[PDB]
Amino acid sequence: MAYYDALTHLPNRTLFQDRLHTALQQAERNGQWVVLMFLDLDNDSLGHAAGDRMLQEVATRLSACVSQDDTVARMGGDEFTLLLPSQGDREIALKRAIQVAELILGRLARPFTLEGREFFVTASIGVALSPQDGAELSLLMKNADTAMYHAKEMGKNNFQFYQAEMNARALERLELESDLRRALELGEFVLHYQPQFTGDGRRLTGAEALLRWQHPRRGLVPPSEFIPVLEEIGLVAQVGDWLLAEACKQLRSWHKAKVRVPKVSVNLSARQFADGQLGERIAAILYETGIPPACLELELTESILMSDVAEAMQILSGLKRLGLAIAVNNFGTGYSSLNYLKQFPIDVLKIDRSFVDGLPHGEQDAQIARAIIAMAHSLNLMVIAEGVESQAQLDFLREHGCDEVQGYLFGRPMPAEQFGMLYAS
Repeated sequence: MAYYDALTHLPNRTLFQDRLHTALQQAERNGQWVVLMFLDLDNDSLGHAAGDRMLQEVATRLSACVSQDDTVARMGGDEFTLLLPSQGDREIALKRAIQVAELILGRLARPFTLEGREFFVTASIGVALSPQDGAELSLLMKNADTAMYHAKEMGKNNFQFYQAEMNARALERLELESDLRRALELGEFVLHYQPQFTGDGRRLTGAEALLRWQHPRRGLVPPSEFIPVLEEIGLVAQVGDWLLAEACKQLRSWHKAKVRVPKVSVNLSARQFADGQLGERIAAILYETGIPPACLELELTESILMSDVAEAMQILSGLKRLGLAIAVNNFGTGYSSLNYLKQFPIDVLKIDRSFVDGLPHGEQDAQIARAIIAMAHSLNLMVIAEGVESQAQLDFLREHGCDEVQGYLFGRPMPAEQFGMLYAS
């Protein structure tokens, strides 16, 4: 009438089925996703302590690999199973499965000492995802077992998803994460510049710096592809640091040659905003280049400000103490969330394109914008809109008081030289 495994203190086929079924019904109601993992480890001879003892160690390792709502179990022999339930969507479930899989492989890569000597262990994993690889327990298990057998016949110390989609995906992510790793050391990062104009569109008020990746096989990569991954792994600080140096050194270069760009706007991410050396670095750059901090505008999202308000207060304070302007961006609206930015030392409000896309044919968008502009004005903030495509948008914005503007109606982002030439005087 057993419920768990004696040897490993891990649940057993009966309970992992009850919890899998349970999590599947749960995922069926709450419309969520479920990660099922099958693990095979690869007693003789002379091995019956190792089988007893190795299995235990592997179970200890497996437990320390996945989250508590998650479940590690054993289904006889060398074979273990994992359950990662309550996943929001296919994306985060895929990612979670990846992380769990390759940590397990790295854990099990660790030596085992049993009968006084070291021994290594191979493990092959197959991963199936509900409700896609099966809305049902037995089907999902058949398919996870299948994926494990493919992973197995393919080699040792590897994992494979049931769907080829996920494998190709994972591989691509690995390639991206590796090439990204080389890029900065190599020097494959270049800065493009989209210019900012007055609400009317006459005089130039600045230049937004945009990070670009000049990959010699992929040419220039789409930021939407590499920027997330870049920030997802701890690389976004050194790069962001090079960036800053380059942008300041450009403004200074620009001003001293053929171009008057009164300021440059650089956007920051979660990590490099919370990077404790941001001030020591920015002050050092501002020092070396020789440009007034007012000519450097830093840009943030609300998601970044409101993730940790208490921290944001201190970083933003320490940054304003330099003399530079703070810009804030994107999501709402959601108006006294304007109230919420009142509590900060901000100088600039920046309207995301998702608001301008409805201008001025979408009346709600037209009026929502108009609200944003007025209330941002009330807090003495500068308002600039992004994604100005048509004259119909530009006209509206200028006729309603949007101080600055930027977008594609004025052209595409470009290198610094061509920038300095396209707005030389």
